[PDB]
Amino acid sequence: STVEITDVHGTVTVPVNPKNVVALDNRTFETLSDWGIELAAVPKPVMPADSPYVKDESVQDIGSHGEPNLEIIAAVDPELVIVGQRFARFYDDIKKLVPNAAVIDLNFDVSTEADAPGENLVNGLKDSTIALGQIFDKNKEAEQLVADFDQAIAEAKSAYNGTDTVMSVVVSGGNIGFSAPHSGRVWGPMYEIFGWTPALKIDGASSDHQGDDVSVEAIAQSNPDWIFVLDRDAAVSSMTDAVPAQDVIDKSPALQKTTAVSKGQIVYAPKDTYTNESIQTYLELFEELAKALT
Ligand SMILES: O=C(N[C@@H](CO)C(=O)O)c1cccc(O)c1O
Ligand SMILES: O=C(N[C@@H](CO)C(=O)O)c1cccc(O)c1O
Ligand SMILES: [Cl-]
Ligand SMILES: [Cl-]
Ligand SMILES: [Fe+3]
Repeated sequence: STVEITDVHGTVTVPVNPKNVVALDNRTFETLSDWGIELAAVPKPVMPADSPYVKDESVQDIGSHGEPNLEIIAAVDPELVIVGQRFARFYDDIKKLVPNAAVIDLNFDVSTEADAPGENLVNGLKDSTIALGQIFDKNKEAEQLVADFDQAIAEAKSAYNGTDTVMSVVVSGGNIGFSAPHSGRVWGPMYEIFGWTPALKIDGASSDHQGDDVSVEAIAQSNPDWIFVLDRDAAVSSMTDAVPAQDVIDKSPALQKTTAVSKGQIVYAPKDTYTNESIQTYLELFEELAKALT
């Protein structure tokens, strides 16, 4: 049997329980692994080191997103390619390489070009989960994930008091970058989901994966009630000299006098978030936000 899968580009016929799947979407690897889906190839350098697919010698390695070996996709001859986040720019190239595969694009827009990044994130993760449940005959598991996600969102919304200000940062290489409202990496769309009041707004905000450049003193002058921290380098397997984000924040002099540090109102996203921006990661993050903000 087959199913008609609608993505941002159109609708494509996908075999149910397809063969020789290539998966390229950081947001859905953990779902596929939890469901026991066999994969033919994945881009191992962009994935969490602990992923079972990374550790499996029988899963071929497409390589990094900067320098991929897309020819392996043709050699695998897949029935399905799952494109997402870091491989979105290769969607047209992949369709040309494997014109007989169903190629689905599960990248949704959380960039500065999105007018609704919060809804794109929430509906995008739900849509990706539902589509994969249809393709892999995991509809009950997909429904449960979506229901758990909706409930986690509701609890984290209820926990936020509506007045505390929020500073969101990406720590990389010892630097504290700004994750701007709306478009900031990981945290940006969450401002829209939860209605967080920003501690700081800057000109020229972007989606820079390292955050936008801001001085520590500018962050400190905004005196946030909360600092929410993405540890970029902790998630990346090839970054072996990494300084944990907790150490960077704890020893940043200008931040010490902020209300956030003074009250211990700092939340760190899970270690693998940067390479695993998935429902499963956000169930953990939203549970921790709900506990902290209450
Ligand atoms: O090496 C990475 N990026 C380099 C190119 O932007 C860098 O110099 O940081 C890198 C690795 C895994 C995953 C990433 O999103 C990533 O940006
Ligand atoms: O395309 C990506 N990175 C390249 C362009 O900025 C790069 O040069 O690393 C890319 C896409 C989504 C998410 C990322 O962290 C990422 O590094
Ligand atoms: Cl089709
Ligand atoms: Cl901003
Ligand atoms: Fe990146």
